[PDB]
Amino acid sequence: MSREEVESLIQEVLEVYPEKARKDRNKHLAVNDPAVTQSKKCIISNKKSQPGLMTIRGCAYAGSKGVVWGPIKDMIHISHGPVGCGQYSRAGRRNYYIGTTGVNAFVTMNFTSDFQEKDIVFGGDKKLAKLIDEVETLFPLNKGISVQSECPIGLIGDDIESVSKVKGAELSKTIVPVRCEGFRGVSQSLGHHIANDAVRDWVLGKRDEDTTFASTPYDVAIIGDYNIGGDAWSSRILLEEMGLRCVAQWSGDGSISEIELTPKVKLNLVHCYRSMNYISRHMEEKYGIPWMEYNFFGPTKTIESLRAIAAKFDESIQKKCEEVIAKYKPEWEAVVAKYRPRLEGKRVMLYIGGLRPRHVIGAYEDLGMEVVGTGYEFAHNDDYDRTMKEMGDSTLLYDDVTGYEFEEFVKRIKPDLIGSGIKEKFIFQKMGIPFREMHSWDYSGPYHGFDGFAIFARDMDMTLNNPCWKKLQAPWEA
Amino acid sequence: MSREEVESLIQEVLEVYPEKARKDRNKHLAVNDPAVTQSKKCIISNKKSQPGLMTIRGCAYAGSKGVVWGPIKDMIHISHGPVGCGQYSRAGRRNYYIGTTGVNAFVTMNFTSDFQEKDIVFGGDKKLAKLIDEVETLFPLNKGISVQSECPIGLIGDDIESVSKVKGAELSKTIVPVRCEGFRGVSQSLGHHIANDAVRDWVLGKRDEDTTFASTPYDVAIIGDYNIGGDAWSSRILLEEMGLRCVAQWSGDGSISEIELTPKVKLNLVHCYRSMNYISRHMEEKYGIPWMEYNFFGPTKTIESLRAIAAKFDESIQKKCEEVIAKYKPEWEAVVAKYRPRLEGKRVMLYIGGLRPRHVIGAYEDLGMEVVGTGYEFAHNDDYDRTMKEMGDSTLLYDDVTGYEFEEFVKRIKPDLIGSGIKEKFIFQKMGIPFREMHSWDYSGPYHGFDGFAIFARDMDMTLNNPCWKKLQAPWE
Amino acid sequence: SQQVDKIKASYPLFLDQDYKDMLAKKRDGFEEKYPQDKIDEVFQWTTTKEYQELNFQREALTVNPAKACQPLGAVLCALGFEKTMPYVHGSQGCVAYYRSYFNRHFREPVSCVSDSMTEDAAVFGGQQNMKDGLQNCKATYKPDMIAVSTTCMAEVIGDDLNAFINNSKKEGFIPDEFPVPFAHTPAFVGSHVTGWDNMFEGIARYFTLKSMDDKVVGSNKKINIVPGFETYLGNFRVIKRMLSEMGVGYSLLSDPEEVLDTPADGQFRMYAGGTTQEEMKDAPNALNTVLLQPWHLEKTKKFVEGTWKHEVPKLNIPMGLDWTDEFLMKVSEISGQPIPASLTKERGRLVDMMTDSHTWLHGKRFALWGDPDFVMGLVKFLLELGCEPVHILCHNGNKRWKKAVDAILAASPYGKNATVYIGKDLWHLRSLVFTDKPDFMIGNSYGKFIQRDTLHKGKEFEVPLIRIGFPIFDRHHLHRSTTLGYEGAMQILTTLVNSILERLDEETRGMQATDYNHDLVR
Amino acid sequence: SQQVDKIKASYPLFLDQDYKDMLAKKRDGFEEKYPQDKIDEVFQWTTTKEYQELNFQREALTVNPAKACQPLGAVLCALGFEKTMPYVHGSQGCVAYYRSYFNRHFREPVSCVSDSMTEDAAVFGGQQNMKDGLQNCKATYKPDMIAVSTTCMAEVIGDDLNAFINNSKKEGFIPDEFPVPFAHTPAFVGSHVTGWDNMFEGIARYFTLKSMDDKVVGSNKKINIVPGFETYLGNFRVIKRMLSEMGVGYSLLSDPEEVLDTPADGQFRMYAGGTTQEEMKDAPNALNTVLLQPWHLEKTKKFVEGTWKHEVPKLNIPMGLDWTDEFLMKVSEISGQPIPASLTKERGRLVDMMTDSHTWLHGKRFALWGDPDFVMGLVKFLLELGCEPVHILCHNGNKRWKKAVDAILAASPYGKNATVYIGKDLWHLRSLVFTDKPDFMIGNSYGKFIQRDTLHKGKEFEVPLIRIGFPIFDRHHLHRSTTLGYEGAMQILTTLVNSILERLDEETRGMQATDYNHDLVR
Ligand code: ICS
Ligand code: ICS
Ligand SMILES: [Fe+3]
Ligand SMILES: [Fe+3]
Repeated sequence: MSREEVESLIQEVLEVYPEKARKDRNKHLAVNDPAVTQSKKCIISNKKSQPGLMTIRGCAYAGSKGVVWGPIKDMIHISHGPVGCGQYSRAGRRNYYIGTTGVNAFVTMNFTSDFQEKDIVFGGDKKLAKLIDEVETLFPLNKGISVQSECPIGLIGDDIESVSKVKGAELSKTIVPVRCEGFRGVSQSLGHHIANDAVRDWVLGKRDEDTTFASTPYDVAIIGDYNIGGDAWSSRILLEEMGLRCVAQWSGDGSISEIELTPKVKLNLVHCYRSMNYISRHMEEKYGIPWMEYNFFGPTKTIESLRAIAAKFDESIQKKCEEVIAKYKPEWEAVVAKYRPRLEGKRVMLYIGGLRPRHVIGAYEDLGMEVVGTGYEFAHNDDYDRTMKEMGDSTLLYDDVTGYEFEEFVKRIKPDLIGSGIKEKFIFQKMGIPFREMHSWDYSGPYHGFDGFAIFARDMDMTLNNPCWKKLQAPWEA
Repeated sequence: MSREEVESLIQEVLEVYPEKARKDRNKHLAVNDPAVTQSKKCIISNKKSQPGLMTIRGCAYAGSKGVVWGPIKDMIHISHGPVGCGQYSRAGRRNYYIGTTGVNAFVTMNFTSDFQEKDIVFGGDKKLAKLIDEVETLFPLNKGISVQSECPIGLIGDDIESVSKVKGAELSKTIVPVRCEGFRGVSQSLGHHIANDAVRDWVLGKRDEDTTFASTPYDVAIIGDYNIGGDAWSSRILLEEMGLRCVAQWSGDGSISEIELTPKVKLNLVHCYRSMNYISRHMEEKYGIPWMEYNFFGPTKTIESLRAIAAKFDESIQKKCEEVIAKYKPEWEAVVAKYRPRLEGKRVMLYIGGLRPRHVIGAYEDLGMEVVGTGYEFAHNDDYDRTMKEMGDSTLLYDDVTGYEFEEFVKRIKPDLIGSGIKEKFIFQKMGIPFREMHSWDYSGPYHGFDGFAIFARDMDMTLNNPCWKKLQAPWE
Repeated sequence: SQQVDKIKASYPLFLDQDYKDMLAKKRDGFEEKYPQDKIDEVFQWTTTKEYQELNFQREALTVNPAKACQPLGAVLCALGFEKTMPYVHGSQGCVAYYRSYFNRHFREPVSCVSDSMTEDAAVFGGQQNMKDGLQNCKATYKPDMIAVSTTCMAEVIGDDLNAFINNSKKEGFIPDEFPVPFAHTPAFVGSHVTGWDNMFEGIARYFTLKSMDDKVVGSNKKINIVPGFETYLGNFRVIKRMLSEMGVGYSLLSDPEEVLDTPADGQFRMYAGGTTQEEMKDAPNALNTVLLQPWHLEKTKKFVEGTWKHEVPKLNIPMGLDWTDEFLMKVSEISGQPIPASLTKERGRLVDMMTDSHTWLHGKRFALWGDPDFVMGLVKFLLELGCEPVHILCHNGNKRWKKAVDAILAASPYGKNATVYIGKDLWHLRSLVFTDKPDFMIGNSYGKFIQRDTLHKGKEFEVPLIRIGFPIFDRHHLHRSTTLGYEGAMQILTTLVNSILERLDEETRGMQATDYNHDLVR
Repeated sequence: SQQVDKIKASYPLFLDQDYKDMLAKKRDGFEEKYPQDKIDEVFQWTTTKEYQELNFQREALTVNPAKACQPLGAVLCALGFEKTMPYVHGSQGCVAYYRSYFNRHFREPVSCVSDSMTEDAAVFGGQQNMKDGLQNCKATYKPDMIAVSTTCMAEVIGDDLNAFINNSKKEGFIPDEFPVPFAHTPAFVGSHVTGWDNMFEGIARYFTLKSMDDKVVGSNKKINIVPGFETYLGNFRVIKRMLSEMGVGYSLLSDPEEVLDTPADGQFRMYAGGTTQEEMKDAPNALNTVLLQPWHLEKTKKFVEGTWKHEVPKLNIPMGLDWTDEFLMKVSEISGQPIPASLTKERGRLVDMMTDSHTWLHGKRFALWGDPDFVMGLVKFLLELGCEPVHILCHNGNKRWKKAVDAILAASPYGKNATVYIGKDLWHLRSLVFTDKPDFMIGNSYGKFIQRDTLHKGKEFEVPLIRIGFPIFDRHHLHRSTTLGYEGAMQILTTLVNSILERLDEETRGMQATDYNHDLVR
């Protein structure tokens, strides 16, 4: 629990590694210190994973197709390459949407070019052109196509940009080539960046010359909310109760037209900084639109965000802000009265992707819980900068944790709850440690906003206090 | 099998019995002879079962509550006695009806007085009166109550007639006491009779002097169709296509008001003679209503019955009769064209209750099948008279067959199909003999009429020619 | 009309227009039916708390009971003994019903005879029926044993079974050494499970009462297992499997699993397997006797303790995690055998499934009914799963049992909203699921009519039935399932969680309306 | 808004009026959505035969495939060996997906490593990744064996696994005696089942190719069993149980049942059970080798016959009655053991169930998909039940396989209306179940979207899904089921008949409309 204990634990765990891996991993493990503010002085991140150590990371295709582009509901997204990637990622992420699937929405479908060896030998560019025509025949109400490149596309020298330009002009359709081959970068993170640049270069500027949109001083866009279990809807409802007009959601429940309308808004509200700071910076440079980070996890952060957002407008919005806060106050106070006593003092370890490892700490603290360890699969140093302010002193920080490290840290720290992903869940349940999936919300949620806090609290309580955890040891064993 | 072969089988099977049972059972087994028409000269029936031989028969309560009264849909029927009888018979018989169950119809519910030992000691008559009031408060849209007596009621000296008269007057409600205790009679059959007499004494005469109902010359009643899987509906549609007006159905999908209107009809159409000839005889004596037997199993019998029924009216009905026959001719001809080749020559043994063991023979023959044995649980000799004209020469006849006898007959005769009840079904399937339930229709049907013939043929084909029968023997033995 | 290429059965045949019009005319013409608005009004009233209070004031009327009469259980018990014919002294209508009831649940032959007492026996008794019945039965169906119970007619008239059987032997109707155990099984006392207890105790007494003097407790090194009224084949098989895995010597007393599951191989086997007469004769020499369903084996317990001198352990039915744990630990203590690694691993696999599924089970509200031991075991396991058993109905329960269940409920937070009902039927339960709606019912096939009623009020008020219990008539082969032990807990957990997920999939299947939550992964 | 005592998740939270109004405003304001009448017109068009004709003209576009890529099968094969770590040479994203895919089906940990090749390795190869990866893996996770396959990156650039592994040993990154079998598993060839075959053949070669000269066929008196790509735990267990019941000595080569079902007892077990290296080294001394799924074990067969000199029997997958019979009889001939009475009785119980249920199964029409062996076994069993498999889809099937299935269909009257499809996906199948509607689909969780589509046309057009196959993500613990042998046939039969009866209950639940056929007894 003490700093010195945690640092020795780090060295003990690293003793199993070969020399090269030991030296590398030592740079990705650290203990928080309130006297050090810059992560550029205590932890390394966004480097390649060491071979053979069972990283939890994915690839750039996951970050582009699975995360950024896939949720866009009225476009068709082509997993261009062999059959695997699109199949493993079919409907795995709960980026919720409203639509008629197969007719005007396509999110949970898997479109693919199903590369065979002939496509490896001759290239897949002619197949792609034929594929686009077939999509247009069978799915006439699609409003655009994206081509998500899997590993072989770049390795065999295909030119999907040329196909996209030619067929796009021929069909008068938006066709977005995305070079998100899984071997690029070190993780999902570069997929975000690649995908953001594809939005910029092929979609975002379509309406630069249009003056048709009827704007208001209260137009905003939600940037970097993928509506996991409806998260973006339970965020959107608050913003519009506060008097704002949410023109676009990037990209949960998102349409291509919303994307094209975003350059017309007055303020970009960035929830997931990691995945969307790139395009937000672009829109501030090209269109002069300011952007700001916010946090809708738990009442404390939601109230703080509402007031910071409202401060960017006029008195009428700031007044409505306090109306919204007062409206929901009895509701989240009833949640705290019920569940905080059932959770207070319990210690949590988190391991997630690029945002939630820090963003959910406030919600846990609103239930009296303590986050004693956290870490990211693919965060950068600016993320860890923001993390040091949120985490408590002497808490454990881990970047791109290995399966071995995570298991060994948990054994010693003995957290009451772990929040991580599907590949971690069943390991720790077998150890008798309550587990909550903090990507998929364990098929629950939403967790954003006031309505999501109630579900979050219910969910932590039902798992932490469940009768099953008292039964791991057979009574004759002892 | 030859006649002499069948007679030797009977003697072979009877050798296992003790002397007393052997002499008795010999009287209930016979081989049909075209020179012998009167059953009283070749087989006995409607006598007590021999103890311990595993008869298939039920009791008088089954014949009254389960068969005659239970289907009446807007009445509440009280299984008066301990909890068992009403539970085992709850929704076991598929006497179909249209209604809102628990509100205005009650057929598949089980109402009971659930006798405890106190009720045995002090009697159940005060409990019955209290029960009736509770029925009235909780089921206000019921249009009458019946009290179906289980075994203990008569043995302890209860007087349900008195409770029924007193409570009936107090509440201005029809309350029918039925003395169908299971120890009465020898089978379900006496339950039919008791129930017929309860209808006559407590319901049928309510509208004797009433003249409100506007009659027509084409008013008929379907007597003795309990609408198993909808059988009565597929019969009614034909009678009404022929221009008749079916005022009542006794008692499948039957209402108490329909029963009360039956004395107003011009002709009683009796399907099940066994269970309803009593009340049919009564209505002809008291109201002058003629009755006639008919048979809607298979196209040959249905056509014959429609024409015989129409002959009782005028030319306009006889003309509509031929219209109905011509309408359905292509339909049942397509059924035989499809299924007769798949079934022709196959031999069938039947064992059912009091009507179907003879009534379905025509439908089997319409598919080219042969009924080589048949018998009844509880038929009387007039039923067997009708059976010998329907059955072929040298066929086997068995009354109140024992489990042992039926199994042994089947082993020697080796029928291709057996049609019997739930207590027989799983025995013969294990022997590798296709089996069709001929009470419940194996949860299929209807089988009556032209529409039912299509389902009947489909069902016999699916079971007789099913791939499962080729697999009983492991290839290594 | 029928199209030969697509023949219609009753459903959907009678939805054709001509059948619809015919039925409308029949209704309007002759049924004198209440107007539909009046039916809707009365129906709505039957779903209210006001109706519920009237419903629960019933004293004389029973509607839709959830129990049967004693001889049904006596027949099932007797079927568990080798080459034994159940024999019910009294009226034959009863036996037709017993056989039919079990035929439909097991989809198997069920052998049972009657001696066909009629009106006349009510005057002079059933002695002659017994003499001829026993001789006829023994000669025709060649059983090694005839186990005699009674119908309510024979109870009311007072036939002395012991005397009648002794006279049948004396007068030469059956050999003196042929075993004819008996029990009085009055339908107006208790229920079908009482009949099992009475029959079993009668059989135990027949084979042991007069030979105790050479018996020594523990001399055969076995444990007797008395299963009680049991209608899942897997429950007989899992107990034998677990004890064999432990290397524990055991005798299962009343074991019908073979005769209720004979192969279809071209011959009918009237008898198969079963407890032998020797196992009954030798049962007093066991180390102890375990009763798997003690809340309806009271009479058996008194005999086993009073006569065999076994110290029957205080064990609940081995259902769920805790009570299976306790059963194995007591078997280990009695037998001196350790719990093997295979059963320890099975336990941990059940716990693993509980952790895997706990988020969909948590807080789920249930109405349930059945026999006492089954019900309380289901209650216990639901509480272990984090479910709330809100309506607990046992028609044939008693005050002492209700107190035990109330103590189990009080020991857990998940029992806070639960009520236990004894002497109430399924018409009482219908009101409860309307006025205090649960998420699901757990019960037998009679529950399908409650689900139908709830749906008529509205899709949002429908309470789906999960079929666990007896009788199950409208699905096939669920009698092969298991509810005891870790195996049974695994099966029940799987059925519950997947019933929940099937219902959620139904509710989210609406395109562009609710299918935002039609998740591929759950 | 939320009421704390009845908290709503997304469903039904977002049906509240204020969310509904918000979502309508989002749509109308900014989504530029096609009008609903246009959506309905296009949807109706997608259900027509004209759409089907265009759909089946596809050559380049695949929509909703029903297959995965080779390394998935290589990983599953590798997991079946004792203390073996699957190792996929190539990019790490692949391994994240493989692990997650199996995590969701088995609800168990799935251990697999990558050596994380990136842009740099794409130009100069992954040799350094292999050297460090193997060393890191062995030191950190301490496997007894590392089984190496490839992602599509490593195949395209042409990394020589054999050379890279030999150099890792030569340069001291792992001990030379440490076993590192390998197989090339290109995602653009075949499917996940091909990866299983390739991996298994790689492991078999590693342990036997260079030591054949001391081998004598039949000298260890056992039969080898190769299960192939198998995702039902019960299928491993039933094969072992049947062979043990026969007293047949056997070696199950690739046995993941333990590592995919570890207990939750307070410790995580990365490895458990599995085929030992000794058993692989000794396999050539077996009497013969039986392939449980020969249509994706082609390469394994060539090695077992060409190198081990076993005369692999020509046996179909042991699914259903005939093919289980044939399996046991062939095992009996090879081993000299008779088929014991217990298996004969189990066979007869399956036949009994078939006779009990045949009237509800007869003529039922099914659409189904899966891997080739599974599909053809399901087809065979359906024909034995008297069902009609009208739409038979195997995305990863081939022409030789389709001819075999067509011959199976031709041998039965119940195959008259059946068509077999190879290389078609579930968007093809969607059209078929609209234009030639079956009664049910049998398939994996991806079929739930087709059931959703059919319901949108109308309740009378809905085709319910019966979940049998891989992956199953939206129900819990069905991976514990069995589909092989008599036990598997019994499970499938029960699922089918009760799916039929649940749907009939749904269609007849309407009070005073269709509940005339809502029978208590079925
Ligand atoms: S996009 Fe990112 S891994 Fe910001 S790739 Fe990942 S739906 Fe995570 S911590 Mo899955 S940077 Fe979103 C994420 Fe966070 S898929 Fe979701 S939960 S807030
Ligand atoms: S009433 Fe009779 S036993 Fe005539 S008691 Fe029985 S619904 Fe049978 S042969 Mo079950 S005299 Fe009806 C009968 Fe026939 S119950 Fe049904 S099928 S035509
Ligand atoms: Fe059976
Ligand atoms: Fe698990």
